[PDB]
Amino acid sequence: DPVASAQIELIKQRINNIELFQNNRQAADSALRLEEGILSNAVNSLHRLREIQIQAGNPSLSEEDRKTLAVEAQALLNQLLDYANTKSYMFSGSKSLTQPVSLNLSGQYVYNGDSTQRFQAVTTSLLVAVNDTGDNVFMRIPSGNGRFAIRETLTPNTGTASVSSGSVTNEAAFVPDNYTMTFALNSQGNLVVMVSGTLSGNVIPPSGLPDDAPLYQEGSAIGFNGMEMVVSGLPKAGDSFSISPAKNESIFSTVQRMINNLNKPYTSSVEKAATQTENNQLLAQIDSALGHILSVQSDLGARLNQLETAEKANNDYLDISAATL
Repeated sequence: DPVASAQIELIKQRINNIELFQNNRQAADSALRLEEGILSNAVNSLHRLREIQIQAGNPSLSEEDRKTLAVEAQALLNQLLDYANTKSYMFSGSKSLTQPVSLNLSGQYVYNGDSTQRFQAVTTSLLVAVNDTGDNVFMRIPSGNGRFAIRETLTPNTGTASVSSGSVTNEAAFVPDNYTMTFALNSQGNLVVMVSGTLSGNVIPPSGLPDDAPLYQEGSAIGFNGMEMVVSGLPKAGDSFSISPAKNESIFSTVQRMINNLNKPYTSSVEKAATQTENNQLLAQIDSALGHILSVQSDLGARLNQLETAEKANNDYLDISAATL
């Protein structure tokens, strides 16, 4: 059977393609599996940091005991740096010999790599990303709740007010701006809430005028332009907060903020409320980090699943080739 011969040869040639891509398959497999192990170490570090942030938000924790948690925080920051600078550097893209994350003289951590992914050919027609890049994994994560950030203004607050991380509850109505939220005394002497924005002008109330503004209610939801957030405690006329859109920000920066927030004073009721708005932000930012690394793990696991699915196709072709021959 010149057909039988033809088959024999096609099996010869497909079998050789399988052998010729082994080094690569093994190569792609080790690299990915090794990355997973590092990413999972980062998740372990992040979880430990989350537990610190939850602990740090408890009002009945000493100032001294709170400060000492800052030391562990640093240990975990270092862990993350280590993982990010794992070695040829894993998370630096095409700049193999360049240390991806380093600390500049301003005090901010910066990324020295580039954003190029390497793709390994594991079959004639299949290409699989073999690495991730430091900018994507550790550096570009959204601040605040993921959509907007809340920080205390330059004029420091004198009350015990603090804000939750909030959320965008109505996307249709969402409007990005740099909002300022201020509390003021009414004409009748009561505490009222006001909100305005650079681009949007006066939001709550449109009037701008205190007498038109809604009374402050502790633990109540204040909402405007698609957003919604809860102020707690007793603010003082004059106190204010900035609500801004979310910056990209590295896991590292988040932990630095943690270290700084842990070192703030924490015995007086006013002092504690100062830390709280920020406590709520950092919890979000850790969860954003946690979620974010998970998505990189998920995509890494997808890339594995491309490669295992190819190996199955192989093992099935041998089983069928056997059957013929």
